[PDB]
Amino acid sequence: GVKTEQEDVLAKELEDVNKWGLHVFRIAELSGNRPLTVIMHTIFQERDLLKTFKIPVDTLITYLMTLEDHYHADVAYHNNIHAADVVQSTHVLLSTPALEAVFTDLEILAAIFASAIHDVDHPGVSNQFLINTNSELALMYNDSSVLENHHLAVGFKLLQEENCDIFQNLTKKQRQSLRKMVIDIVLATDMSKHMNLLADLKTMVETKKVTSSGVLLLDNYSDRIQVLQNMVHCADLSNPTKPLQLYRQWTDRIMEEFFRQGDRERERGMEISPMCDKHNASVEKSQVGFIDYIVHPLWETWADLVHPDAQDILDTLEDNREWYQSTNQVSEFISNTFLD
Ligand SMILES: COc1ccc(Cc2ccc(NC(N)=O)cc2)c(F)c1-c1cccc([N+](=O)[O-])c1
Ligand SMILES: [Mg+2]
Ligand SMILES: [Zn+2]
Repeated sequence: GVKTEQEDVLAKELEDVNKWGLHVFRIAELSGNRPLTVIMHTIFQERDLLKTFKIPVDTLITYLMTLEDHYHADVAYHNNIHAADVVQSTHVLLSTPALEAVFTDLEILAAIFASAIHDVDHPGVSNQFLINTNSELALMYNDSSVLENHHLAVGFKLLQEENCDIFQNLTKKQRQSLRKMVIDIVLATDMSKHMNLLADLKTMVETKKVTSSGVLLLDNYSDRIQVLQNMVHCADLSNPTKPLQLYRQWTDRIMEEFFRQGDRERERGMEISPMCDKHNASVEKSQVGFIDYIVHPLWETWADLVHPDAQDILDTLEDNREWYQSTNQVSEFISNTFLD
């Protein structure tokens, strides 16, 4: 029962698991490309989720590895590292002072689990791409939140593989509640629901009410689920709020994925999607537009909801924005992607 040097170096990096700016990419390298499994495992022990839900450890490790295995190793952005990142970011948002003792363990389990399965089996192309190209996934889900429905379905389906049912001991009451919450969360990661998600969050802020000493007050399922929906969505759009070296790597990875889709559209003789033309693109103008028009409005509203816990995160966002600034198709990307 004595760790290797590599297991120890990994163990020391995982001491940053509660910190914004976790070196997530190095955890990927140190675990043998198992960032989702070790981060999920660490977070479950930390939060004591194995004892509360009577999840066998062997079953939990088998599920996490199976789930991770269905993330595509050949996709540059929407892979197990992005999965691990969203999970860990959500875990840090969950721990914020203003939300101390607000959420139940089941709710916590839903948010974390949902973050884990939220992009599983992503082919690295968009919903609209899948729809126009007439893919099976599009036909399967009647052109509605195609990828997002597929992520949920695969995530839940993998519970049935050998020794993978990590919810085998929950009651039906818990399982139905977990399921509905997990579905509501993952479906709300459809980017085209962003303005509707932002509108609700704004309303929640304008009318916000607080309990004894600082803590937020959520009185009904709707308000409770809307915060969790926005929490994971914030985690999904968190790259620009991280330290720059991390942010820069995600930008590289997303653009490679985007150009690869553009390459496939051009091959086919299709109209190339906004920001997917490698010969005609400004990464730098895009990201400034990304922050000004989508990322900053979201995270400012989140910062207002949980004031003042997110100021450092929001400072980092503003700093990174100024860095990129000092370096039409952007408009079209934002309209097509974040509007319904
Ligand atoms: C660091 O850069 C990003 C990080 C995450 C997302 C969220 C996202 C992910 C996948 C899709 N997938 C689709 N549509 O297929 C859509 C949105 C982004 F969008 C960008 C990004 C990239 C280029 C231009 C713009 N911009 O102009 O705002 C934003
Ligand atoms: Mg998604
Ligand atoms: Zn995602």
